[PDB]
Amino acid sequence: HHHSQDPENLYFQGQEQAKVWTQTARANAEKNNAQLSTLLTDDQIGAIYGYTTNEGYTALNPALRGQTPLTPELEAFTGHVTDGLNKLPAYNGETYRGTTLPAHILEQNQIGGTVSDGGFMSTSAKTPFDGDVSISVRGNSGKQIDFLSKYKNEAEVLYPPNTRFEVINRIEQNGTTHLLYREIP
Amino acid sequence: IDLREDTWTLQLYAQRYKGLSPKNSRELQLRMEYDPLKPNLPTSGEEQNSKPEWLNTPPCLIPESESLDKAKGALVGLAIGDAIGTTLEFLPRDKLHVNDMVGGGPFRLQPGEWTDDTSMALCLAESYISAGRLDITLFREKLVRWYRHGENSSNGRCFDIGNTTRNALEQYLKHGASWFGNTEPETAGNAAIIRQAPTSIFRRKSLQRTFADSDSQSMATHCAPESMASCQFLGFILNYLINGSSREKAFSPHVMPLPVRVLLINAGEYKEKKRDEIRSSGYVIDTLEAAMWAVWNTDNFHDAILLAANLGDDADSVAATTGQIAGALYGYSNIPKPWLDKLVQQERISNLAEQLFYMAPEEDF
Repeated sequence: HHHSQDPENLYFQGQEQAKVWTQTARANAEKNNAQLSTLLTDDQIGAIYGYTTNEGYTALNPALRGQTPLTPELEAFTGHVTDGLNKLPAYNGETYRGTTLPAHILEQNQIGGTVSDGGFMSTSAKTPFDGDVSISVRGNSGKQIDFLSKYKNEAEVLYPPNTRFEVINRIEQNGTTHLLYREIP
Repeated sequence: IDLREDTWTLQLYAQRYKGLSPKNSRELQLRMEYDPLKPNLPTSGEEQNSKPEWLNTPPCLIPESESLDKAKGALVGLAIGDAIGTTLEFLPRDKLHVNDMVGGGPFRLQPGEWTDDTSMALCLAESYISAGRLDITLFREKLVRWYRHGENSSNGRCFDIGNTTRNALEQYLKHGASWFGNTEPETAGNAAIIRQAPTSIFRRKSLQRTFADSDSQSMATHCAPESMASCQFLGFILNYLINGSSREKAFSPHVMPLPVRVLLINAGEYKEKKRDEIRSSGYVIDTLEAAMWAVWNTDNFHDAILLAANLGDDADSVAATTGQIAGALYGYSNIPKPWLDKLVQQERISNLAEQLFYMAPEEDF
């Protein structure tokens, strides 16, 4: 299933938004890290880039997380993103996700517990500013995708669906609950 | 605060520097929502395609020819620091001292002969001049010719290649232009920050292209995030200095996305450290912090180089890094003239700096 065949239904019938994603993402990558670009096909790079658009993200990740139907089209979109992610060098270090979880979800994040989200998990190398919860993430299925942005500025490190993490640390400090996730491959 | 502490401990400590982090874009914020259709987090972010203020390049307020002096200072100062520090490479701090360009060291060098720091920098500078951009394959080919046949060496041979750098060239020879590796924290060595100056010279007009080329140049051989980000931070320091900012402005904290150990350098923690709290190992975090420290605790190029080199241990890399910063801060014209004389290929290196300086592309718009 072609990347274009996958969001055809998310966009006006004329427009070939997969080609537009690919073109912008190629141009950004050429400017920001041209050699990384050669690792990705048109559909790989266009798919990852599409994940970072508003219309793309809100169509994809809610479906993978069970809030809306996961159609075969959304499934092939997912597969193109992860095919692309599989080509990129590993980000081996620590990244952060600043978020606010419903209390019954935060309650499930105890030391010794396990976490596995059906959606992608966005993190960033930068220290997060917002959120009731700061999730530190160590793994190395996560991949740096900032080179596909215009300014290469947000240091987004993207983890694919169903990466399993053990909750290996937790503390509340000032107003903020810190969690530590270690990928279990 | 000891930079070798565990990142969980450092990250809790670093909450006091949350202010140094750029805010999420509107879109990255949605991607961090528990439910993107029901946002919970502040919605004031800017659009993902918009230029953030920390990438707004300060206009150069010094004369162009003063900037040129500082650009030449950065690259020639790299080689100067290299040639002085090699004297004490691998030696215990304070067992021996250096205070002139005397050669010697583990590779038994003539005075003024520089090592792998400068060789790699030259490969990087030459690839910029040739392609007009960062070309990672071209850069690797020049590195291969240095490693295998002694091109761009001070004495005709490759004699001092780092292990991580060696594995990268070996892997590139075996696997070709699409190889990337050395991603593990063991590989967070010095070799990409000690060659950084050419990227900062070529991108002197664009913080964003500095940011994009700095981690990219590192990944030519080194994909450890701490190496990539240390290049970005050093590249920003060089940019501010080459464009004429005082030491105070350049060494004050900057808004930029950095992993916690580089962030703590940005925040200025070294400013409060004594010499016996500064490490000069081949770990990229140690080296960068020692260089910043040596420049903050001296008042001229001569003294910054000697303070760094006399830290011992990986004295070579800390002096070459200090050479880049101090050369940008004080300018080529304040490097001691006897050191310029002894420095091998000094004219060629200053002319490459000058060529990079004039080729520097205009800021994107």
